[PDB]
Amino acid sequence: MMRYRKGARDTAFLVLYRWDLRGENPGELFKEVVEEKNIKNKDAYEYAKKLVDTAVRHIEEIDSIIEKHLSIDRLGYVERNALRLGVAELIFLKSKEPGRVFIDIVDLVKKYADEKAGKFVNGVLSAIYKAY
Amino acid sequence: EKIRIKLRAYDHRLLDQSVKQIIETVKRTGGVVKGPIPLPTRKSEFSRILDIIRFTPQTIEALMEISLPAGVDVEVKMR
RNA sequence: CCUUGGCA
RNA sequence: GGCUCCUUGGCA
Repeated sequence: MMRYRKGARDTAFLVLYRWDLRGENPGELFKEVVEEKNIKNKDAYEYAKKLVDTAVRHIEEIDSIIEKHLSIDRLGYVERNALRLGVAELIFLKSKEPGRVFIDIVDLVKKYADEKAGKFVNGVLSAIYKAY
Repeated sequence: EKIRIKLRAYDHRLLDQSVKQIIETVKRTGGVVKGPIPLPTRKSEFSRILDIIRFTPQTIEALMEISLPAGVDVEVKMR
């Protein structure tokens, strides 16, 4: 409760990131990341899958939302897909642990980019949720 | 025959834009890609890894032609 | 040998 | 514990 979700968020971000860069079928890209990370745990696999399937299904509205607090293609690849993942979980999945996703999402950005990127994402993601 | 490429930079947005160009160039020449995998930022340095799992002679030509920003440093290994 | 992370 | 796994850098 609910620690497996941290790794799942990492998985999902990796998929969205490479979907953005490759523009290929998300389902197949998800399979690539799962294999590369060697994910075995059932709940880690299934929550990651739900995260991505959610982000993909609602991609247009998700982007529209983000753009209201900025054009989205101006953002970096790490920033934009972290924001996508966040909006997916907080709003379209109605996370009952919003504090956790903020922490995990912002850490993701700090890990693969830098502090500045992390602060930009946190600040934009906050305005979004606030409105919600 | 495959190719493994690692890119590094001190600017992460420039880095991911570089990775995108390589991917497009590779696909434009009938190549097939795996990744990219982002690595943890270490000492202010961002890095990414990309695998070319299928390539044509055209793919090699284009990769040789491409001029990446000097800030992006490249490491290439066939295998 | 120490260390960033993944698998968790 | 990962001698039955990968990854990053520092040293050496």
